[PDB]
Amino acid sequence: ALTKAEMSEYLFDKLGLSKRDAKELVELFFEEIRRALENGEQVKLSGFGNFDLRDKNQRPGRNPKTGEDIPITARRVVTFRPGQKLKSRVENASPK
DNA sequence: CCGTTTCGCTCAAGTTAGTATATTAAAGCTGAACGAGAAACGTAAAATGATATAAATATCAATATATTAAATTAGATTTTGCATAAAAAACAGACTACATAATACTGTAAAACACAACATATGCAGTCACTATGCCGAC
Repeated sequence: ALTKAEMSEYLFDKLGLSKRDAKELVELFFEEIRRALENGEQVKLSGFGNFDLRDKNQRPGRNPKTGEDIPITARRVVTFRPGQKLKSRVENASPK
């Protein structure tokens, strides 16, 4: 699974950047995104998708195991709407 | 109310009162002509907002249980900063050998011009005409 380690190694042998700046950019990359989502700002990444923020209202829930109905408290979760460009590059994919 | 004469003013020509600099040396000011990189603009193309509805898929609480990416070490090793020193090649420090200019000295033709008797065209020496109104005389 693609992770920080692999991403840093990529920019290393690709852009020719030191492992220091590379490992730092990968962190600041996702960091800046979270700082925009926590503030309430939308993240529109062209050719990749969008990170929306929808405020859900308290709706009825329960205990999947037993079956005790427990109301799910309202909260602001983050969503991800994959663009049409990325989708087309994942349509004929194959789990590996 | 008006006119006439004195007085406040400025122009014009004498009679006095006051202060004193030139080159070096090195800048400093400012009108005008000279020479690139980065971002705001803009038309055009690509991705996305627009739009809605029954059916399909994701939304998620509360907890047991197998799975796994990956920071956290912890020991292994290429990688990296830094000289040390000798084999090997560069290159002044010598020197005779060799071909080459500045110079030493003899050998010979000829440039460059005074000196002197003639030869004679040409400029200078001496006099009259060419070319056209003065001066003098009348109108």
